[PDB]
Amino acid sequence: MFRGIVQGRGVIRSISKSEDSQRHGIAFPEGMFQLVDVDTVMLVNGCSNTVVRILGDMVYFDIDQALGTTTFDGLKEGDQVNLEIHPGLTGNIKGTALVAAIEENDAGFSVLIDIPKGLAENLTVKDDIGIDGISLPITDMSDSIITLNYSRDLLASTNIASLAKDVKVNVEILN
Ligand SMILES: Cc1cc2nc3c(=O)[nH]c(=O)nc-3n(C[C@H](O)[C@H](O)[C@H](O)CO)c2cc1C
Repeated sequence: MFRGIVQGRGVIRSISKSEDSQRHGIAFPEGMFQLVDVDTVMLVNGCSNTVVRILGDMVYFDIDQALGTTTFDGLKEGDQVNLEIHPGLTGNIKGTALVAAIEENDAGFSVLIDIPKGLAENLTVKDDIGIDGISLPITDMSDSIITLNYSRDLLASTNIASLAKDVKVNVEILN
């Protein structure tokens, strides 16, 4: 099982799209490409993907089975991704959700996400949830909008700098 603790972030460098899937070539951060190889199953934005090819710090994943309930087909070259290598999150993304709002501040970012009933209707505060590979506790909830707090230090190792109103994220429902 995964911790939902992002070890570092990669940058999508290449994306070859074909009729069935898309081959994403992700440039990994120093130290992470040495910990994986072909057949390695890891978490990219919290989604279980299998390394299909690797050369230096360029890691490739064929993204297909996940294309329909994930955010991958909407990412482009240059985008940052959260990365986690195995040793809680299973890596099976339930679906996609949008950032309803986001309030930055000294401490960190209070991000509001509108969770559709299609993903889960039985959410309670204090529960954990995975957003793009980051496991966080639901600090607050009102109907379908949940509130999660992001520590500012995350900007150094995660993709969170891309969160804005209406930005789509991978959601994994826990427990
Ligand atoms: C071991 C394992 C490997 C997987 N590899 C891929 C993959 O290479 N490409 C993909 O699109 N989906 C893959 N999936 C499915 C995806 O990670 C995710 O769980 C769901 O597709 C989200 O709807 C994999 C799932 C597991 C359990």
